[PDB]
Amino acid sequence: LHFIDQHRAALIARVTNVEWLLDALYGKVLTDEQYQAVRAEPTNPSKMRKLFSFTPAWNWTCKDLLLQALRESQSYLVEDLER
Amino acid sequence: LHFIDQHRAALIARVTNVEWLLDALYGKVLTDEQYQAVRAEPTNPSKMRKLFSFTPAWNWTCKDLLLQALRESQSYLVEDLER
Amino acid sequence: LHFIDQHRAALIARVTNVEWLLDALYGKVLTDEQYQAVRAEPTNPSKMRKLFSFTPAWNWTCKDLLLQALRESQSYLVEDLER
Amino acid sequence: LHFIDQHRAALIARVTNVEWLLDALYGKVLTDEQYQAVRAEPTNPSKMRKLFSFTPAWNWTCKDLLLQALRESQSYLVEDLER
Amino acid sequence: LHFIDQHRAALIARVTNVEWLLDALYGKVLTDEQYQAVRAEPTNPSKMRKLFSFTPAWNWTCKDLLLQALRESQSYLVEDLER
Amino acid sequence: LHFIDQHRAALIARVTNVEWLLDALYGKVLTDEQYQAVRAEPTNPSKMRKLFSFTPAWNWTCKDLLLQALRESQSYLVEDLER
Amino acid sequence: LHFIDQHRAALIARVTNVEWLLDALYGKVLTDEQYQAVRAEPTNPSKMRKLFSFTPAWNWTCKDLLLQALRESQSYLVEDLER
Amino acid sequence: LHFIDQHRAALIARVTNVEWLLDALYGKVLTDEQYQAVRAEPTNPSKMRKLFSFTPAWNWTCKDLLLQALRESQSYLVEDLER
Amino acid sequence: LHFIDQHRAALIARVTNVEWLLDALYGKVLTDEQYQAVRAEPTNPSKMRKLFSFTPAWNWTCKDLLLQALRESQSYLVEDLER
Amino acid sequence: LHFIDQHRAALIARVTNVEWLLDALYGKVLTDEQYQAVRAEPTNPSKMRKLFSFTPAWNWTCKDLLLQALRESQSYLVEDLER
Amino acid sequence: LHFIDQHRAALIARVTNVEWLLDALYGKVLTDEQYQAVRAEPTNPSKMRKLFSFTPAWNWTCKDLLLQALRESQSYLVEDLER
Amino acid sequence: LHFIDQHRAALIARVTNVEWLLDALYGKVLTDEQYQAVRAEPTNPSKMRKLFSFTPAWNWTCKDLLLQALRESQSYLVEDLER
Amino acid sequence: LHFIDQHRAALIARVTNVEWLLDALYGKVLTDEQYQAVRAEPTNPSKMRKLFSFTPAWNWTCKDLLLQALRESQSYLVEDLER
Amino acid sequence: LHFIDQHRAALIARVTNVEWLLDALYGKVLTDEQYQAVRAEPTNPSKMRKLFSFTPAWNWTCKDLLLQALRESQSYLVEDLER
Amino acid sequence: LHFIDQHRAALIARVTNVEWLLDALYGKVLTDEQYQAVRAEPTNPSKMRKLFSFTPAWNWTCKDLLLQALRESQSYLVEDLER
Amino acid sequence: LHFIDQHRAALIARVTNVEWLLDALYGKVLTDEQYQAVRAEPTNPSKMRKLFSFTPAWNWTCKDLLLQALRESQSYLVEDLER
Repeated sequence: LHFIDQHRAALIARVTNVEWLLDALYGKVLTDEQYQAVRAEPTNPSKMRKLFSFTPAWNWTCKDLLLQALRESQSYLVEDLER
Repeated sequence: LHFIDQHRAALIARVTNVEWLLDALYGKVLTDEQYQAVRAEPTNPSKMRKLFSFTPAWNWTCKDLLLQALRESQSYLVEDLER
Repeated sequence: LHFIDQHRAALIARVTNVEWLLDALYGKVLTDEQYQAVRAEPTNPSKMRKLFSFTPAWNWTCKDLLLQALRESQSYLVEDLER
Repeated sequence: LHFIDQHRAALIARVTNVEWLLDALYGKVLTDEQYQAVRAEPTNPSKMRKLFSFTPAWNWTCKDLLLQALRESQSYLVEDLER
Repeated sequence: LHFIDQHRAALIARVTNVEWLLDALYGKVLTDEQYQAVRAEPTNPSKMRKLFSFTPAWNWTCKDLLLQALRESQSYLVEDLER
Repeated sequence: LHFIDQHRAALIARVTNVEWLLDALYGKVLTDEQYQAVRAEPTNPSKMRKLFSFTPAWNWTCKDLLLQALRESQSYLVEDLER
Repeated sequence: LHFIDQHRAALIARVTNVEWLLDALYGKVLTDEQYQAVRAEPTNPSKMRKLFSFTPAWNWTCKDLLLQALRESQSYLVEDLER
Repeated sequence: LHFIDQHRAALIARVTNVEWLLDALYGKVLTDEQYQAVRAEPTNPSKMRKLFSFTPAWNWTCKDLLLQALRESQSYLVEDLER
Repeated sequence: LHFIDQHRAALIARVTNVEWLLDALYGKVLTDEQYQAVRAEPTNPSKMRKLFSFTPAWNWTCKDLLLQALRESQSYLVEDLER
Repeated sequence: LHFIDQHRAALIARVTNVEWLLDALYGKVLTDEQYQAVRAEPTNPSKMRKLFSFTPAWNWTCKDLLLQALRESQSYLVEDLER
Repeated sequence: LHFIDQHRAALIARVTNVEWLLDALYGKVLTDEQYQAVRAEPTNPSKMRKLFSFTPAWNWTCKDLLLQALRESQSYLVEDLER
Repeated sequence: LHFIDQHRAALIARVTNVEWLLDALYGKVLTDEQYQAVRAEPTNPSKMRKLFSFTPAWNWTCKDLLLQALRESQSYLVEDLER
Repeated sequence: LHFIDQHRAALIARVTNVEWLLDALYGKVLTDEQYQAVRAEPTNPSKMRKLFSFTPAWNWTCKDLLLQALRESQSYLVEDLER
Repeated sequence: LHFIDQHRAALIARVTNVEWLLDALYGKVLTDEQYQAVRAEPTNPSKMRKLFSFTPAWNWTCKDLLLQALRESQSYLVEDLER
Repeated sequence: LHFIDQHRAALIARVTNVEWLLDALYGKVLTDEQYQAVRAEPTNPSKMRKLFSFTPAWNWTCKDLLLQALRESQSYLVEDLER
Repeated sequence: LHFIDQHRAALIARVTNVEWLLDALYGKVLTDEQYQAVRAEPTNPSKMRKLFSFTPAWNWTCKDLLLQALRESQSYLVEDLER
C-alpha cells in the first residue's frame, strides 16, 4: 500500500516484530538471499532499513501483502499510524 | 530479448537480486574478469549499470538467457514490466 | 538551512546516526539510487561525505528538512554546534 | 527547453543525480558511445560538462525530455532555478 | 566529561556492566536504533566500542551524564581511574 | 545529399557524434590517412571542418551515405535542420 | 582475418571485453607502449578505436590471432556478426 | 634499406606506431628540431609524411636502422610488405 | 574437478556447510588471509561466492580436493547434482 | 620503530589483536575518521593493511608507540619476530 | 607445537572442553578481549575456530603451551591424533 | 606557508588524512568542483597531487590555513618535517 | 577590466579553476566553438592561454565580467594580485 | 623470471591472492605510491594489470623475487603453469 | 649525468614511477607549467617523452639530480642499465 | 643583453620553456600579432627561431628583459651558457 511508503520513518523506528514479518513475506517476496540479508545489523530498526531496501522492486499487489502482515502481527501500530 | 533493452532504466533501478543473476550468467556470458567487475560500486543499481555495460557485445540468443534468469529470480518484476 | 553548509566539517566527523537520517530523507530528497550510494564506505564520516555529495542539488526548503531530521535524531549535536 | 541552455552553469555545479539522468536519456538521445563517454572524469560536475557537450546536436523536442528527467529525479532543483 | 575521552582504552576493556549503562542512557542519548546496535558483538569490550562509536556526536552536557551512570553502576572503576 | 552542402555551417557547430560518424564512413569513403587526419584539433566542430575538407572530392552517391550515418546517429539533428 | 576489417564499425561499438583482448595480444603484437596507449579514453569503444589504430601495421597471420582472441572471449559476438 | 623507399606509400598509410619509431630514431638520425616537427598534424599518416620528409638526407647505413625499428615495433607490417 | 566449475550456481545457493569446508581446504589451498576473507558477508551463499573467488587460481589436483571435502561433508548434495 | 617497517608483511598476517591496538593508538595517532576506516574489511589482516595505510604519515616518536602497544598486547609476536 | 597446526580440522570438530582450555591459556596468551570473543557462537566447534583465529599471532613457545593444556584436559584426543 | 611549498614531495607521499583535510579547506578555498576533483585517483598520494594542483592559485593567507589543518589533523607530520 | 590585461602572466600560471570560469563566460562571451577550443592542451596554464587568445576581441564591458567570475571563483587570487 | 613475462595473460586472470603478493613485494620493489595504486579497480585481475604496469621497470633479480612470492602464496598456480 | 642521455630509449619504455620522479624534480628543474605538461598523454612512456622534451635545456648539475631521483625511486632500473 | 645575440644557436636548440617566455615578454615587447606568430611550427626550436625573428627590432633595454625572463624560467641554462 502507499501506507508502507508514507510511513517509512515510522515503520523503521517502531516495528518490533520483524522476525515474524520476514516469515510472512518469505517465498512471496523475500528470497533466501534477501531473507538472510535482513537478519543482521542487530539494531531492530536496521532490520527494517534492510527490509525497505528491497521495497523499490515491489509493486502494489505485494506491498499491501506486507500491510496484511503488519495487521496480523501488530494491529495497533497500523491503527496508531492511520489515526 | 528486446525486453532487456527496452526496460533498461527499470532494470537498473529495480533489480535487487543481482548477485544471483551473475551466477546464472557466469560461464555462459560473463567471464571471470567481467564477473568481478560487476561486484563493486556497492549501490545495487550500479551493479546493473556495470552489467548493461557488457550488454552491447551480446546477441539475441543470450540476452533472452538473462530474461530466463530474471524470470527464475524475480517472476514479479518481469510481469510488472510487461503489464 | 545554512546551518548545514556552515557546519559541514562538523556534521561529517560528529554525526553518528546516519542510518536513521537516511530514512527521514528518503523519498523527500534521496532516491533509491542515492540511498544505496550512501550505505557504503563503512567509516561513518564517509557516509556523511556521500550525503553532502548530493547536497549542492538541494534548495533551501529541503536542507532545513535535514535540519529537522538532525533535531529529531540528535537534539544535542545541533545545540552544541549552535552554542 | 531553453531552461537547459539558460541554466547551464547551474546544472553543471548542482546536478548530483547524473547516473540516473543518463538512463532516462539512453536510447532516446544518448548512444552507447555517448553514454560511456559521460561516465568518466569522476568529478560529478564534469559528467554534466560531458553531457552538455552533446547538447548542441539536440533539438527542442528532446532537450525538454531532459527537463522531464530532471523533474522526475530532482523536483527541487528545477523549482529552485525557476524561482 | 573529558574523563570519558581520556580513559577510552580503559572503559572499553574494564566496563562489565554495559547492559545497565545502556538503560540509563536510553532516551536521553541512545535512540532505539542505537540501543540495538550496541547489544551485539557479544564480547563485552565490543559493546563499549559500539557505545563510543556514537560518542563523537555527543556534547559536554551528556557525556558527563554517562559519567553519572558509571558512578551509579560501578563507583570503584571511576575511582580507580581517577586515582 | 545537398542537405550536406546546404547545412554546412550547422553540421560543423552542432554535430556531437563525430567519432561514430567516422566509423560508418571508414572504408567506404575515408581512407586511414583521412580517418586519422580528422581525429585531431580536439574542438569537436573542427573535426567536422576536417571532415568537410574531404567533401569536395565526393559525389552524390556517397554524400547521402553520410546522410544515412547522421540519421542512424542523431535522428533529431537531421529532422531539426529539415524542419 | 578480413573479418576484423569488414566489421570495424561493429567491433568498436560492441566489444566490451577489451581489457582481456589486450592481454592475449600483448607480446605477440602489442608492445608495452602500444598496450598503455589503449588503456585510456575510458569510453570502451575508444579503446577499440585505439586498438584499430595499430591495425594497419598488421599482416594476415596476426589479425586472425585477434580473431582467435575474440572467439575465446566472446564466442557470441563473432557468431552474431557472421550470421 | 630500399625497402623504405620502395614501400613509401604503404609505410605512410599503414604505420600506426610512429611515436615509438621516433624514439628509436632519436639521436641517431632525428634531431630535436626534427623530432618535434613530426609530432604534429595529428593524422597518423601525416607523421610518416613528415618522417619521410627528412629521408632524402639519409644514407644507406641509417635507412636500414629504421628498418630495424620497424621490425622491433611491428614485425608483421614488414613481413606483409615483403610477402 | 570440472564438477566444481559446472555446478557453480548450485554450489553457491545450496552448500550449507561452508565452515567445515574451509577447515578441510585450509593449509592445502586457503591461506589464513584467504580463510578470513571467506568468513564474512554472513549470507551463507556469499561465503561460497568468496570461495569461488579464489578458484581461478586453482589447478585440477586441488579443485577435486574440494570435491572430496564436499563428499565427506554432504554426500547427498554431490549425488543430487550428478543425478 | 623500524621494527614496524621491517616486519610489515609479518604484522599484517600475524597480528590478531587489532581491536585493542586501535584503542591504544586512538587519540595519540588515529583520529576518529582513521579509527573507523580500520574497522572494516573484516579479514583481520586487512585491518592491519588499513593501519599501515596511515603509517607513512608517522614519525619515529609514534611508530615506536605502536611497538609499545604490540608489546603490551602480544609480547610473544614481537619476541618471535626479533628472534 | 606443529601438532596444533597439522590437526587444525580435527581440533575444531573434536575438542569438547574449550571452556577449560581458555582458562589455562588466559593471561599467558589470551587477553580478556580475546577471552570474551571466544565465548560466543555457541556451537562448540566455532569456539575453536575463534581460538585458532588468534593462533597466527603465536610463536612456538606458546602453541605447545596449548598442547600441554590439551594433554591435561583430554589425554585421549591428543593420543588418538598422534596414533 | 612556504612550509607547504618547500615540503611538496613529502606532503604528497606522507599525508594519509586527506579526506579530513578537504573538509577543513572546503568553502574557504576548495569549491565543490575542486572538492570532487580531489576525491578520485584512489592512490592516497594522488589526492595530494590533485590538491597541490590548485595550490598555485593560492596566496599566503590561505596556504597557512592548510598548515593549520595539517596541525589539527596530524601534529606529528608537521613536526617531523620541521625537525 | 585592465586587471585582466595587466596580470596576464599571473592569470595564466596561477588560475586553477578554469573549468568553472568557462561556464560563467559561456553564452555571454564564449561560443561553443570557443568553449571547446579551450578544453584541450591539458596543462592548466594552456587553458588560460587559449582563453586569452579570444580576449583581444573583447571590450571593456565583458572583460570585467570575467573579473566577476574570478572573484566568485577564487576571491584570494584577485586580492593577492591587487595587494 | 621470464616465467612472469611468458605467463602474463595467465597471471592476470588466475592470481587470486594479490593482497598478500603486494606485501611481499613492498619495500623491495613497490613503493608506497605504487602500493596504493594497485589497491584499486576492485576486479582482482585489474590489480594484476596494475602490478604488471610497473613490471617493465624491473630487472631479472627482482622479477624472480615475485616468482618466490607466488611460490610461497600459491604453489599450485606456478606448478600448473609450468606443467 | 650522461647516463640520462645514453639510456634515453630505455628510460622512456621502462620507467614506471614517473609521478614520483616529477615531485623530486619539481621546483629544482620543473616549473608548474612544465609539471602539468608531463601529467598528460596517459601512456606512461609518453610522460617520459614529455620529460625528456625539457631535458635539452638542462645542464650537468641537474641531469644527475634526476639520476639521484631514479636511484631513490627504482634502484634496480639504474643498476640493470649500468650492468 | 649581448648574451642573447652571442648564444643565438644555443637558445634555439636548448630553450624548452618558450610558452612561459612569451607571457613575460607579452605587452612589453611582443604584440598580439607577434605573440600568435610564435605559437606555431610546433617544433620547440622553431618557436625560438620565430622569437629571434623579431629580435633585430629590439634595443638593449629590452633584450636584457628577456635575459631576466630566462633567469626566472631556467636559471640553469643561462648559467651553463655563461660557464
